[PDB]
Amino acid sequence: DAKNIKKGPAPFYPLEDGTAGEQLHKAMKRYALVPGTIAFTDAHIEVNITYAEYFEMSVRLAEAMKRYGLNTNHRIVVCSENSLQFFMPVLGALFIGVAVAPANDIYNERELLNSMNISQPTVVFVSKKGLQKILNVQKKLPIIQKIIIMDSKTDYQGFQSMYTFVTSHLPPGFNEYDFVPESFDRDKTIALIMNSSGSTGLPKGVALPHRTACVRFSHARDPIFGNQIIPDTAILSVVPFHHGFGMFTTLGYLICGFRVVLMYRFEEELFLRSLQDYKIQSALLVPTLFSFFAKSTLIDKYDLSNLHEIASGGAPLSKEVGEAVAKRFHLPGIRQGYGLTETTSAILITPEGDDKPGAVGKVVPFFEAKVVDLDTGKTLGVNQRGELCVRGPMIMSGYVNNPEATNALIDKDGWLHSGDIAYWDEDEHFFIVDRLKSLIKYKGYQVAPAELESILLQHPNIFDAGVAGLPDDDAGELPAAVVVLEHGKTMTEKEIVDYVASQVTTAKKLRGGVVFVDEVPKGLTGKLDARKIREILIKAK
Repeated sequence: DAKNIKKGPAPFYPLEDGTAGEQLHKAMKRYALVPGTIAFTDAHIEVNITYAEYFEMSVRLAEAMKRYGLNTNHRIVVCSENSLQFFMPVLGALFIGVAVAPANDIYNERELLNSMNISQPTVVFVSKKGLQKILNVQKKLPIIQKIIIMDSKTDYQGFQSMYTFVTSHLPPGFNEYDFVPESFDRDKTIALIMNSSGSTGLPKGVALPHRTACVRFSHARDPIFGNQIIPDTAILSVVPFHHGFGMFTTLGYLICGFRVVLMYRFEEELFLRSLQDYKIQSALLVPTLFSFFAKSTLIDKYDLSNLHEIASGGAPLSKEVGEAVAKRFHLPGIRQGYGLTETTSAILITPEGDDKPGAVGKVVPFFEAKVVDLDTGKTLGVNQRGELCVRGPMIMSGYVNNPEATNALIDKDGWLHSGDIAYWDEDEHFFIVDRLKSLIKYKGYQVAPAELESILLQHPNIFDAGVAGLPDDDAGELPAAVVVLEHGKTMTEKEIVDYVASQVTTAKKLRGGVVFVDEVPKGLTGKLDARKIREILIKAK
């Protein structure tokens, strides 16, 4: 008891049998048979593509890859900005159990190399604007046998398109509607290899088995935790396909037969006009697009009467920004949640209606969550703050070729340890403790760490900084920082302290001093890791 474990309710829609490829194949085939059902719409070029087109090409890419030689022992990379084509090789691979590692058109060569060094792909699908970078990475990773151009019909600079590639390898009388996807073990066959960003150091490869997608397809249909399947539902999605939010909303939308309208370059008017003209029900935004829309004054120009929901997925939002965005859009609130790459998608989610101010949401079906004491690891009770831990069928199988990082994160009982601080209240709402609102407190007077961090990031020789409060006794807290120097530059602690003092009131002085590090510790979300910053400076002095 262990009435202190917060458990998700029963799913509205049971977990269905099959691989992710099989459930996607089955749903999309039914939508393919209704002419004119729109799967994806490109807001920039205004072209629609139907489920019939989308199913037939994905089916053909699956068989073409199968005949080329790929099976559950291979991985592909899809390297492209959001596009009408992005999900064709993705769906094709899932149909035959080939693992997919997404990457973006505009990631630098260094980022692509490390990502694809982890995923080690036999075949790369790339858009025209990513070709040169994939070529340059290929000469450094010779497991890359074949490059296929996504946004072309003819061959392109000697390389095959998806359309000519399919034609080289399909059997003579191939029938898209007789194809059957590979059956295989959903628990161990890897569906996605997602990149991590995440904590400190190099991005890791998060391996996600087909099961996580299949569980997510239950969430997508849920009237409480996902989207109610009404006909002519359209989503305006402005989030990258190659992070969890965009990858797994989209796969779920395809299961549901929805129209997915895409924007890959954000523009204010195009966004608002697309909400209006496409009669969008739900919009997906990256967190800093929420702050953008808190400032927009054009929203009242548009007829947004069909708009029911703006969502941020796994990213928590401050109460201030969310309320402001809800108010600008005349919504009762916004849909928030908390998830990690390592959880596939959001595992805490705002329940429909059941929103509470400042809450991030509630535990999703199939999941349980707890908070634990940061010293004993013992499960805490109501309204007590500890580390958030979660357990469920959407947790990754692990990091690709790094069981050390895996076992350090997931315990012997399957609890993932988030590194983030949370509590739950009496109604089972969760709250994520935001580092930015934890004020440092010096003889009465409080300072936001991000204020000082901003002062420090201003200096030409300071590359990165993390500010937290050093416990003192005399004092309460002394503001103190870990500082990452810019390559080449030399600074002393007294130099940095003198610089801050010359920019802040005397209460906000950096009396705790400075500890030079190589990197500011970050959590799995990418936000600064205050607890570890504090540890570093305690150990130092």
